Amino acid sequence: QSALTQPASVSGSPGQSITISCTGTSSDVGGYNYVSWYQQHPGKAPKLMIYDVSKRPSGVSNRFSGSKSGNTASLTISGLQSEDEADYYCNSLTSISTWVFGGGTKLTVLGRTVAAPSVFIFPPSDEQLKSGTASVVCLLNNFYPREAKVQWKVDNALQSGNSQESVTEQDSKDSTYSLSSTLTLSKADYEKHKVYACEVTHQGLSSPVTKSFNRGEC
Amino acid sequence: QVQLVESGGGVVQPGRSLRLSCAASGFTFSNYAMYWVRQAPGKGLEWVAVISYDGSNKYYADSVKGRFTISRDNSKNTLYLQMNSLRTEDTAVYYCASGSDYGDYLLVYWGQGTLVTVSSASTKGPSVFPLAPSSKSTSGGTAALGCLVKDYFPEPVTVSWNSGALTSGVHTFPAVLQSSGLYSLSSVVTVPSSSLGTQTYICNVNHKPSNTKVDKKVEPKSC
Amino acid sequence: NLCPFGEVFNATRFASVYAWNRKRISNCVADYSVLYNSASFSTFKCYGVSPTKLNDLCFTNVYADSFVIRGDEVRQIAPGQTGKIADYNYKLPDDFTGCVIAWNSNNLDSKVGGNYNYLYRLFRKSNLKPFERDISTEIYQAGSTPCNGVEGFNCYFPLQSYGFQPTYGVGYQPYRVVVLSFELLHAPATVCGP
Ligand SMILES: *[C@@H]1O[C@H](CO)[C@@H](O[C@@H]2O[C@H](CO)[C@@H](O)[C@H](O)[C@H]2NC(C)=O)[C@H](O)[C@H]1NC(C)=O
Repeated sequence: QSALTQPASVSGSPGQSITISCTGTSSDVGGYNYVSWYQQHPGKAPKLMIYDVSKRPSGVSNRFSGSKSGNTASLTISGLQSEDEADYYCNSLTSISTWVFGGGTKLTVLGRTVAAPSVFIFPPSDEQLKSGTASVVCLLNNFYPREAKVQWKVDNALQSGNSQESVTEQDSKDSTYSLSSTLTLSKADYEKHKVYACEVTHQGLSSPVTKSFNRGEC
Repeated sequence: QVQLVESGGGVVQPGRSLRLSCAASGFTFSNYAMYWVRQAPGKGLEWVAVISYDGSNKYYADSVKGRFTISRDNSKNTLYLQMNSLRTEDTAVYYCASGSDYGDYLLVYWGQGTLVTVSSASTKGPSVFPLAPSSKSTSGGTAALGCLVKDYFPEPVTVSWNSGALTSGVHTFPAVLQSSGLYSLSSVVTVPSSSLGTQTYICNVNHKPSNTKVDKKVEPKSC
Repeated sequence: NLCPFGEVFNATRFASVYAWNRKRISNCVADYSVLYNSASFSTFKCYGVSPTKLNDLCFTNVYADSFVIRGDEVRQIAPGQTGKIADYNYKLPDDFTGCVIAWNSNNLDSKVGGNYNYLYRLFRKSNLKPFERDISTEIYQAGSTPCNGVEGFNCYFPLQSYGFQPTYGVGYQPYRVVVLSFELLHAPATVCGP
């Protein structure tokens, strides 16, 4: 499927103007003008915002406008109110009677001052290793920007794919965010390794923060 | 007003067939069109199928073309989707949507999609393990403590804590699936070092497919 | 009294081309200037009359015909034109015929898989007389040696459906047309402008 290309994320300060772009084939967005834009807050059904020739449905604020230029189309939002952070998807009709959706753009509004993450690391070693499997866990608490990058280090060697991370939703009391990080290993490999560490680089921090421990200390 | 409701979506094993229904009220369902759209959790939207006002014409995405079938009963304001040979890539959320006066080609109205996942794994219950409080955690007189769950398949879970009466500083992160195909989750609470030596923290996990709970206590390891 | 042009233009569903509905307008005050200057009308051609003058005019009674037709065919709906729709479906007179109004209602009239609710006369024995209307839908076989005996389906069928699809594009889009006729001298005036 000729899924339309979109920027992974865009951000703007409240009250600013921001524009999201959508791009496709000369027969997927070129020619026809049926390009439409959808909005989906988390946990609920998508809404639509724009359709053919940038028209707007009744009951939607006039803050949203759309534009087309051949192979590309764009959605511009103004007066950011922090409620527009919902991801936006573009949609268009194509020859051979087929619909295509864009990869979706996530909008982040800088609705508050930057807040730094608190970081913790824990071995689930005793019960998990007795069960017969090994994992290492790293915790990032109440940060704001949520653009944080996380890296796992073993013997100062970098690991990827062997870990899974989960980020909780925006805490409405302070708009902060938190991330959970965990790398998984087999008992033999877990015993082979000597040092375990997690590293994070994020706008919420002035410089990267790394936490580490050696399995042999205890 | 206009409203749509989807029903029948749920857990199934791979390779089986399943049927979904969508019901609409408040508009001339026979006049416009009905569409199906799915969203794999953590990914964008993609189009699955469409049917015409009369039901005489149907179209499908290449991923589902020929596999799935779409049908409607304009005498009941009811829509149906038939799924066959379900695969691990079909584990998405499916929404029904219809055209409107704004344009038959536009997904004007949307329901609230059902969740469908194919898995050969049984309804394995979770197991709870504790996090080790230590110097690499407890710092500045403040510390985090946590419990960890070992992978389990069923979707419903709930974590309980002594702090459940006042969940200040408590988090229950969204569960994630291991390559095993079973879900797992972590939960943590932030507490003061004075509490580590004076208050017991124990976590208990609720799992609807197995009313027998699991619980584990966290205590400050010397590590 | 206000005039039902609102319901005339926004009737939600116009009659097919072959069976074009009519409605008599009487005792109205016709605010033609506010209608004409609207941006939605893609064309507002008028014959024997000019659109800005319309408020300075005052006819006895006026009729409005309505049908949905394709963009290329809208050109045929003009006095003195010829073609499949002008000849068979709706013969506009070779004389004055008032304003012809059309707008591109592709959003409402077109549908996925093609709208079959709108039909046109593929052929007829002879072209229609001005403002002639017929509903006679009988297969044109004529029996005889040339074609299958009467009642048979060998010689096609008189009507066909447009099947308006979004894919049809700007050329084949379905337009909604309304046309008004003005007559004079045969009676005293009953409707005038504001
Ligand atoms: C058909 O409906 C449209 C939409 O309601 C009418 O246009 C509106 O007319 C009112 C009164 O003049 C204006 O205040 C609105 O701004 C118009 N809306 C739009 C979107 O243009 C239209 O007048 C109706 N048809 C006729 C013949 O009047």
